Amino acid sequence: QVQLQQSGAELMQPGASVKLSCKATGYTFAGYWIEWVKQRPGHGLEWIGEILPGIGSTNYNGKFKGKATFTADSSSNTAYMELSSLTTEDSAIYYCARSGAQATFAMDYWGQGTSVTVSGASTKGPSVFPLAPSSKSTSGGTAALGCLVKDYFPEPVTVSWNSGALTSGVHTFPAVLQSSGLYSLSSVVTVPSSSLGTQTYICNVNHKPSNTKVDKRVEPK
Amino acid sequence: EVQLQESGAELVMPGASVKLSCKASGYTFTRYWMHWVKQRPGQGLEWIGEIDPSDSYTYYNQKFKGKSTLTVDKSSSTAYMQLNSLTSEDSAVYYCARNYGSSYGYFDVWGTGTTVTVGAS
Amino acid sequence: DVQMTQSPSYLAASPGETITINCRASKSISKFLAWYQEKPGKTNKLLIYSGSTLQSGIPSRFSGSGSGTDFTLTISSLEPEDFAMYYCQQHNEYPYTFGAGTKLELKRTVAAPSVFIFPPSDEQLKSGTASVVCLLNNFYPREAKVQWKVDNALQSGNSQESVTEQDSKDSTYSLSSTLTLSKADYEKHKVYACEVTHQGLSSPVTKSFNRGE
Amino acid sequence: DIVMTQAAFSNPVTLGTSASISCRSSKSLLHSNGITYLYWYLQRPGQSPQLLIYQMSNLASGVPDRFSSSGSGTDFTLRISRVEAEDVGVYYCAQNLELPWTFGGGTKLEIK
Amino acid sequence: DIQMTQTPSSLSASVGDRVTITCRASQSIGASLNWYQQKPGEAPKFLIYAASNLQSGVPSRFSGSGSGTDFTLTISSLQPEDFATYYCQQQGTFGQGTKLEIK
Amino acid sequence: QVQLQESGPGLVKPSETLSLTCTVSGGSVSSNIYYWSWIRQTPGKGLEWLGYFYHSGSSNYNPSLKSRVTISGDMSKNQFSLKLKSVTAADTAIYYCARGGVENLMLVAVIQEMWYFDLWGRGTLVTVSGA
Amino acid sequence: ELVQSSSTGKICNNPHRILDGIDCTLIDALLGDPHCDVFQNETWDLFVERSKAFSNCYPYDVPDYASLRSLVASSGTLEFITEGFTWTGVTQNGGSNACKRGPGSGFFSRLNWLTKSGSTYPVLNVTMPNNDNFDKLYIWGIHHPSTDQEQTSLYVQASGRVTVSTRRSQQTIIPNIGSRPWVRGLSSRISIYWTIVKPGDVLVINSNGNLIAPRGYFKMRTGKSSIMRSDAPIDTCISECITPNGSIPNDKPFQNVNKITYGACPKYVK
Ligand SMILES: *[C@@H]1O[C@H](CO)[C@@H](O)[C@H](O)[C@H]1NC(C)=O
Ligand SMILES: *[C@@H]1O[C@H](CO)[C@@H](O)[C@H](O)[C@H]1NC(C)=O
Repeated sequence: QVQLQQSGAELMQPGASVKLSCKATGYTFAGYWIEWVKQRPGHGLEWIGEILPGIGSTNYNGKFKGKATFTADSSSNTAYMELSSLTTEDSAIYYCARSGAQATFAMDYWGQGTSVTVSGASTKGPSVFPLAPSSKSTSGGTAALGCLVKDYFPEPVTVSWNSGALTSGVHTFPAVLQSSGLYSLSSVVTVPSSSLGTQTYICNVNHKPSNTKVDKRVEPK
Repeated sequence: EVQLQESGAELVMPGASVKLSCKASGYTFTRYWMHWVKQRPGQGLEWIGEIDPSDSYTYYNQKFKGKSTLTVDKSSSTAYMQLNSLTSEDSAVYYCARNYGSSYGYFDVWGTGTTVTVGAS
Repeated sequence: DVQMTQSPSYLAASPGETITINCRASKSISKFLAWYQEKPGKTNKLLIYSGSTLQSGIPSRFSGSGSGTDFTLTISSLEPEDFAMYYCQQHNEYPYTFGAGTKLELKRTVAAPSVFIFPPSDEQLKSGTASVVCLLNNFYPREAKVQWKVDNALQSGNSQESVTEQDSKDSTYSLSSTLTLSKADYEKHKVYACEVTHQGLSSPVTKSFNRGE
Repeated sequence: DIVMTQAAFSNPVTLGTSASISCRSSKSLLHSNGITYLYWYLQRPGQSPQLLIYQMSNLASGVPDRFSSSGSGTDFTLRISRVEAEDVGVYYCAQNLELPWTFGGGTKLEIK
Repeated sequence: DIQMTQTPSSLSASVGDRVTITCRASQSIGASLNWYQQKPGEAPKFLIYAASNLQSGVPSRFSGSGSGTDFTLTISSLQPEDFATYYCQQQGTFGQGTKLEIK
Repeated sequence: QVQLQESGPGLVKPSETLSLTCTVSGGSVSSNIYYWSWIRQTPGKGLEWLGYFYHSGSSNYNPSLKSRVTISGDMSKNQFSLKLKSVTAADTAIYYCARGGVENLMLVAVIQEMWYFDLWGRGTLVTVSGA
Repeated sequence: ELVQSSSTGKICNNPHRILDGIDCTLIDALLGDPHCDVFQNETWDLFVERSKAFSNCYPYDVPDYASLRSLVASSGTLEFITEGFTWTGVTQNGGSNACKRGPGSGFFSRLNWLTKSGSTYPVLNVTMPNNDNFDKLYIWGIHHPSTDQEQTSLYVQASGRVTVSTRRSQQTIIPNIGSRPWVRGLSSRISIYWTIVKPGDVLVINSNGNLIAPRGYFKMRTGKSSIMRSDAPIDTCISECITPNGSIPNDKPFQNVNKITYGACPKYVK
């Protein structure tokens, strides 16, 4: 029964500083190294450093010598990581992992992962646009239609069709950062071509950070 | 009042040894360290080492260690320097100088420099 | 610093099969290499450490082998729970370096993509920005590639793509490519098309539309 | 060793006015105690040396107030307010911050 | 040979107050002083080592200081749980105890 | 963690020998940095240190007791015992068995030998009476 | 009377070269405690060690403390020369949060805390011959982890060992793993040992764990300086003698201010 509990997600402006925390339970905290690992898409894992909480012995990856700083609060059984001078490159998921001799120092217990996003964009609600089916052809086979959620920040938005009545055959693609600094996303569903006329589909979009709720009617052409 | 009379001019053959002395009068001999300084014309002034007459503790300049040994006779209040294996480079004027502080003290009063010339003539 | 090369980056298998993940170190790491299993919704799992010693509680079907600069993780009789991301991490030198990782996905029969193209809506146009999107639905394998064609000219750099993970119901993928053009730029061209190249297609599929329709 | 330099083959000092002798050291002579362990020794012609200044701005028992020394870092100066016929001689700058003692080449005063 | 008096014998204070307990050694004992807290009906607890070093689990409001012959145990904000007898200890000699009582 | 638990007769007649045994749980009496000690608490005199015992066999007792105390270990059972010869009425008090150690840290210019008693037992009242 | 019995209460700055260890003990300055980094390449006739001097780095003790203190004090110098030790297969420059060098963790500047490199800690077998013409003083130590888990985490081996040997003698130290009382939040300790390497002799450091390696040697000299414990402040006076109570005139045949004196002053009489 060993688990490394990590703080929640973060949103920081560039040049800011954030202090990630990793609370350990189920073992004598002071005896094991606490590892810190950085994961961002397209780069795989990347080791930052480790701290031995009992002694405070720290040892950093040269790539992160000045950026990161480990401290440990032995009374709370918590290990801290302070990221300083954050840049857009630091947007990643940070894992704290236990490391000890019993596993030959392979980090055997991991935290859930703290997601930190570094972005200067201002919070704003999504703009929803319809992807009307029958672009050039009238109908044929199964028809596809969707709603383009564009230029929102921060993540995540949630999309549903007909308030959950149409969960079958609907794909919600991951949001992608645009050069402007705002996320964009698409949701598309496949329906029988006959269903286009007798039924009109509603794209439900909810962006809790902006407290924005939008329902959009999509019709062919 | 405080004076340090030394031996007169010494002539000694190369490779021989000489025993320079420095009679210290006018003060409690055992209460002050003694320094020895070597002077050669043109070449400048060179420090040999210091001796504490209280217990004959000595500290030498490295380039003079072995080349010379410092000792004292507390009864007669006389400090002695013995030079050994003399060579032409040892022709110089040797000053015994009283020390005011401890090991790291400074030359307070200098004796009447005794000159030594090396050669058989 | 020890660069770790892990291959194959993408591996397709089906339950009951046996697979091997090769990890190579730029310099000798003796025997200190560990294998981790990352899957969504739970913490990374340590499978093997020191090359071959499998962690307590790990099923015996996971096996590690190799020493020096060549290592291998062998999974025999894949269970449906074994499909996940696997990382090799050397712990001999000090800056721990993980491999790129290999995604282990369930195999299936090839499926052709259903290609759809959506012209930018009038509401989108009124904002001054146009976003034409071409959609590929329920295809396999992941290697599908598309390229945008507007009129005769080819377009690149001004398009974004996103791909959803395998749909557990049928193990297929879906891909969406969106081409962003300002209203002025959108108006300077007549016909827009998305070319779809995929191993499951006999010949590339073209879907196109004319502005205003 | 700390090397002391006393480049002063002929320091023209017309009798009566002030005169200066400069000594330089390859290492700072300032001890952690705040004292600077420079010393100035005067060797009058045909006489044994005698102490003029020990450390800095500290005079010997019989030294007149004419002599005064000061400096900072690794360069030091001996300033004579007035020069008499009796002040002709060689002024060796010595240091013992780090034993062994090292003496400068000695600067000889020349009168105009 | 070494003997050492702890004063005051008992002092009254109220929650949130700052209280100082002084233990004086008859000879210079360096920093060789430890402080023990004993709530009634319990064995003494090891609070401060070497006259200033708080032990594991000791609230930060406690603080020890002093060197030589005079040592002080200071509680920045006396809380309800800190009512207890406090003993200074130097090797084999324990102080007479400060029966800190709630006002 | 390590827990200490002393046991023995709570009543002793005067002029007899008082016996107490402290059994250590979660630790080994055979450690070479900790000594095992007995401290006595009576309301009229505060805490009094009786003596301590090392695994290597070294021991130390305060002179206040004229060699009446004796502390010995039973390492096959994780126990150390107190034998206080020729007990008297003045020996009635709570007896704590405590772990400790001796250190010579360089915390201050004047080096001093530090003793500590970091673990204590519950304490057991021992009465010395003719009843 | 013929007995001097009153001191001015001050220690004359002259003629003896007094070095004032304001908040630093001689050993603190020797090891390079973070708040004692001002003592480098120092010299003294009398090192005055204030009763208020305190340590602020990793908690440690010095077996045979008196001998090391007396030796260094009699040397009259703290000239430290770095050496190029080749510690292959271990992580160097280890530190602790109990020794704040800057804002973060630190350690003694004159000691090198070796730690396991990756998942291994080889048997270090370095050696530095003394080809010079003066005695070399090496200050090293053996770390005492607070637990078996800490021992293995820092040092892969379950039980370390440090064997520093020369032609003359050798010391073999086995760390005592165990939890001590917290000192600056640390239940672990460091033991400091020293080794004199005569000219023409060779230092051999063999260790498989817990070594607090040296970074170099102190250039020892056969001095006659001394060290004195005294709270008397230092003033710009002149007195040929010093006592822990301060300077005393040394003209009287006898004195009774203190039995401990430095310099040329009269014999002590009760
Ligand atoms: C260690 O070094 C010494 C001296 O350099 C050498 O004699 C010895 O063979 C080396 N190896 C071991 C295991 O002692
Ligand atoms: C000098 O100090 C010592 C120790 O502090 C003390 O025993 C002695 O009486 C003092 N002497 C005088 C004259 O104050």
